[PDB]
Amino acid sequence: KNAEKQAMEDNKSDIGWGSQIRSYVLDDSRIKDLRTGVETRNTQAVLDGSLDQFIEASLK
RNA sequence: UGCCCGGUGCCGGAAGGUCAAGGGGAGGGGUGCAAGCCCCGAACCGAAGCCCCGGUGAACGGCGGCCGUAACUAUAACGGU
Ligand SMILES: [Mg+2]
Ligand SMILES: [Mg+2]
Ligand SMILES: [Mg+2]
Ligand SMILES: [Mg+2]
Ligand SMILES: [Mg+2]
Ligand SMILES: [Mg+2]
Ligand SMILES: [Mg+2]
Ligand SMILES: [Mg+2]
Ligand SMILES: [Mg+2]
Ligand SMILES: [Mg+2]
Ligand SMILES: [Mg+2]
Ligand SMILES: [Mg+2]
Ligand SMILES: [Mg+2]
Ligand SMILES: [Mg+2]
Ligand SMILES: [Mg+2]
Ligand SMILES: [Mg+2]
Ligand SMILES: [Mg+2]
Ligand SMILES: [Mg+2]
Ligand SMILES: [Mg+2]
Ligand SMILES: [Mg+2]
Ligand SMILES: [Mg+2]
Repeated sequence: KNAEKQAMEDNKSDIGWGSQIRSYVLDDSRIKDLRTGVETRNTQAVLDGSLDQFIEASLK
């Protein structure tokens, strides 16, 4: 079980520079999902929970 | 060649507590007609030892447990008890 866990951990990104999926450039009000990829402009509405947008389009 | 002198040992301590014989003799008893004779007997004085106060490990010896915590993981330098 631990062996399968370490397989996950070492295959689990790094939370680092250039390892990412979103911009919250709140200095020009975008939140971009670089993967499908959409561009909502109503930023502090995403933090409210409008994730449906990205999710529904990211399930392709 | 570390840390622990609380227990044991040894060392030191004219205080204090306890402490035997002995000293003392408040008081009581037996007997005698009596002087007397004889027997218990409190306070208090009275050593070492022990208690008590310290020291001492190349003296006898003894040198822990639980819980949480770091780059998604393991561990825990760190903390709590
Ligand atoms: Mg607001
Ligand atoms: Mg000792
Ligand atoms: Mg000792
Ligand atoms: Mg000590
Ligand atoms: Mg012994
Ligand atoms: Mg002595
Ligand atoms: Mg004195
Ligand atoms: Mg004395
Ligand atoms: Mg006497
Ligand atoms: Mg006497
Ligand atoms: Mg006498
Ligand atoms: Mg008398
Ligand atoms: Mg009589
Ligand atoms: Mg008489
Ligand atoms: Mg003495
Ligand atoms: Mg030693
Ligand atoms: Mg020595
Ligand atoms: Mg011992
Ligand atoms: Mg020894
Ligand atoms: Mg952790
Ligand atoms: Mg973690």
